[PDB]
Amino acid sequence: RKQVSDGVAHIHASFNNTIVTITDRQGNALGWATAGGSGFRGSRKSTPFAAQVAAERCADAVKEYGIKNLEVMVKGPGPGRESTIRALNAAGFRITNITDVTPIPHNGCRPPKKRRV
Amino acid sequence: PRRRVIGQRKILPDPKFGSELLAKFVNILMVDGKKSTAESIVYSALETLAQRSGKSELEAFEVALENVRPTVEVKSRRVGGSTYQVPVEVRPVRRNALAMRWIVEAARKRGDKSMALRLANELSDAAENKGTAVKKREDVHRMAEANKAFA
Amino acid sequence: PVIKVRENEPFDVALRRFKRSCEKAGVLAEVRRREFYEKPTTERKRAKASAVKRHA
RNA sequence: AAGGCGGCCCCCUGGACGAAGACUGACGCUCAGGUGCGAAAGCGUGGGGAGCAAACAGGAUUAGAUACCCUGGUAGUCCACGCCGUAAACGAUGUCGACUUGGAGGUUGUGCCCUUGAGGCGUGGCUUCCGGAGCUAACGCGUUAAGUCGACCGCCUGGGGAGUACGGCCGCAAGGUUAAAACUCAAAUGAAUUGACGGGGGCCCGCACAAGCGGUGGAGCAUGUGGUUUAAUUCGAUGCAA
RNA sequence: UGGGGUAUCGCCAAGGGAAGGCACCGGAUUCUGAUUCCGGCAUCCGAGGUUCGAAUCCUCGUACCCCAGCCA
RNA sequence: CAGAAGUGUGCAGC
Ligand SMILES: *C(=O)[C@@H](N)CCC(N)=O
Ligand SMILES: [K+]
Ligand SMILES: [K+]
Ligand SMILES: [K+]
Ligand SMILES: [K+]
Ligand SMILES: [K+]
Ligand SMILES: [K+]
Ligand SMILES: [K+]
Ligand SMILES: [K+]
Ligand SMILES: [K+]
Ligand SMILES: [K+]
Ligand SMILES: [Mg+2]
Ligand SMILES: [Mg+2]
Ligand SMILES: [Mg+2]
Ligand SMILES: [Mg+2]
Ligand SMILES: [Mg+2]
Ligand SMILES: [Mg+2]
Ligand SMILES: [Mg+2]
Ligand SMILES: [Mg+2]
Ligand SMILES: [Mg+2]
Ligand SMILES: [Mg+2]
Ligand SMILES: [Mg+2]
Ligand SMILES: [Mg+2]
Ligand SMILES: [Mg+2]
Ligand SMILES: [Mg+2]
Ligand SMILES: [Mg+2]
Ligand SMILES: [Mg+2]
Repeated sequence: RKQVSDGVAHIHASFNNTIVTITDRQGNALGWATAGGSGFRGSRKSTPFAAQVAAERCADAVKEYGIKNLEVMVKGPGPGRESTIRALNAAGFRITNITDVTPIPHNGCRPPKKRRV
Repeated sequence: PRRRVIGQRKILPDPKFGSELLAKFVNILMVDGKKSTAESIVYSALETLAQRSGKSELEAFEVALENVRPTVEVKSRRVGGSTYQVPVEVRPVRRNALAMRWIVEAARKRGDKSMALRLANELSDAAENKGTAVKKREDVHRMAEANKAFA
Repeated sequence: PVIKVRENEPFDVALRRFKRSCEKAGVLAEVRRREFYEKPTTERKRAKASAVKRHA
C-alpha cells in the first residue's frame, strides 16, 4: 500500500514499558510495537533488550511502506531509551535526526505523594 | 577459597591412546578408586564405538563430545533485592568437564545389560545428535536464551 | 536536545553526541526530580545538608 | 517584627542603608493589664474545581493488616468576606546599651589612588564558617557570646496525677486561655565514658557459602537416649558444647 | 413455535489435515521462602449422512439461557 | 516482596 519515503520513529520509554511507533512526517501512525507485546512480562518488560526486540518488530511491521530515512523522537526516562535507536539503525533506516521531546513542566501541576516503601 | 588461587594438579595421559582428555573421562567414570575397572569399561566402549563408526577411538569420542559440549550456562546473580538467572559464556575446560559428566551420568541410568554397552550406546546417540546427554545440552541452551533479557 | 547527523558522520558518534547533549541538558535529572512531590521543608533540608557538606 | 514572601508588567504603599552637612535639644529604654498581627488544619456564607488527596471502596501483602504498596475517590487544597489564635510558632537562646585578640568568605553602599582592567588601599550595613582569652556539668558558645557589665519584663522549684478537674473569660463549634488538690514513687533527668547490639557504613577470614563427590532422613539389624512398664528396671551427662 | 448462542485438557479458554493459561509433576533458582524459568502425559454434548480425512460440513437426538411469537 | 515474641526474683570480686 501507499509508499512513504521517510517518517518519524517515536520512542515512548517509561520505567514499565517501551512503545515504538513509526509515523509519516505528518503524524499518521503507520505501525507500532511494544516490549510488553513482544512476550516480555514483569521484570523483563522494562529491559533494554526487550526494547530492542520491540524496535525490531516495529521495523518489521512497516516494511510495506519501504521507508528508508527516519527521524527519532525519544520521550521519557526508562531503560531502552537508547537501545531502540541502535536497533532501528541496524534495521537499515538512515537515522537523520535525533531529538528528546520529554515533557518538562514549568512547575505546573502537583505530582503524587512519595512512596513510603 | 577466598585467599588463594590453586594451580592445577598434574594429570597423567591415558596409557593406551595418550589422551589426558580420555584420562579425565576415566577419572570421572571411576568409582571408589577402582581405576582399572573404569579403564576396562572405557576401552571396551571405545573399541565397540570405533567398529560401529568406522573411526579411530579418539576420533569417535571427540566427534561425540563435540555434540554435547555447552556454549553457555545460567548463573544466579544477586541484586540488592532480587536474584536473576543470567547466561554466562562457559570456558572450554568447564565445557569438557560438563560434557563428560553429562555423558557419564546419562549412561549410568540407562537400562542396557552392561556399563560398557550403556556407554557405547550413549556415545553413539551423542554422535548421532540425539538422546539424554544431547537433550541436557539442549535444555541448558533453552534456559540461557529464555533468560537472555538479563544478560 | 537536538542532533542533526552530518554527512559521513558515523551513527555511533551521533549517539555519543546525543547522550552527552541530553546529559549536559539535565533532562533525565529533571524528570526524576518531578515524579514525586517533596514538601518544601524537605527541599530546604536537602539544600542545607548539601551546602553543609560542601566544605573542605 | 514574627508568621512569611519567587514568571512578567502597571497602580497605590511601608521600612532599611550610605555620603555630606543643616535642624530640635534628653524628646530616651523596658513594660503588668490592654490592643494588633499571627503557618497548616478547621469553621460560616457565596463561587470555582485541572492536578493532588483525609474519609471511603476494591486488589494485594500477612497468622491477621481496620496499615505500608496498587486502582479509584469525597471534604479540602484555589477565590471573596468573616471566625479560630494554636505549631519542634526553634537560634529549643526576651528587648535595649557599652566593653573585649583574629582569619576566610557572601551581599549592598561609598572615598582615595596612573582609574590603565580581570587594579591597589580605606570606611559603613547585614550575613555564613573556623577559632583565642573567658565561660560551661559537658557538649559547646566565642565581637551576631552561652565572655565582662547595667535597666526592665516573662518564667522555674522532684517524677506521675496534669497543662488535667472545677470556676471565670473568649469561640458557631472544635476548643483556646487562666489553673489546682487528693493520691503515689525514690527517683525522673542532662552531657559524656567503656562495652554490647543494629533488618547502619567500610575492610578481612573459616568446607561458611559457591563448585564437586559421597552420605543421613526410607528398609533390617547393632547401640545410646526419651516415654511407658516393673519389685527393681542403679546413678550421672540433656542446644551447638548430652 | 421460530431465531441465536452455549456445551473442547482435572478448571478456565483456541482450532475438511487440538492449541494457551490455571492446576499437578520433574528440573533450575532462593538463607527459608513467596516470586521467576525449562520440560511433561494432556483433551470436542450425541446418533447417523458426506469424504482419504469434519472439533469442523449435513439431517437428526439432547440440555440450558436470551428475544419474538401462541384464541382446544 | 514477607520474617512476631522472649515469665518473676536474687548474692562475691573494697
Ligand atoms: C377453544 O379455543 C374454543 N372454546 C374456542 C375456539 C377459539 N376461539 O379458538
Ligand atoms: K518599594
Ligand atoms: K501582655
Ligand atoms: K489519585
Ligand atoms: K506476620
Ligand atoms: K474532588
Ligand atoms: K508529689
Ligand atoms: K461549626
Ligand atoms: K569530655
Ligand atoms: K539413607
Ligand atoms: K541412621
Ligand atoms: Mg488554610
Ligand atoms: Mg471553606
Ligand atoms: Mg464551599
Ligand atoms: Mg492512595
Ligand atoms: Mg505554646
Ligand atoms: Mg520556646
Ligand atoms: Mg567557634
Ligand atoms: Mg550576654
Ligand atoms: Mg510535682
Ligand atoms: Mg485545658
Ligand atoms: Mg476552663
Ligand atoms: Mg555446598
Ligand atoms: Mg534409618
Ligand atoms: Mg524412622
Ligand atoms: Mg505476646
Ligand atoms: Mg525479658
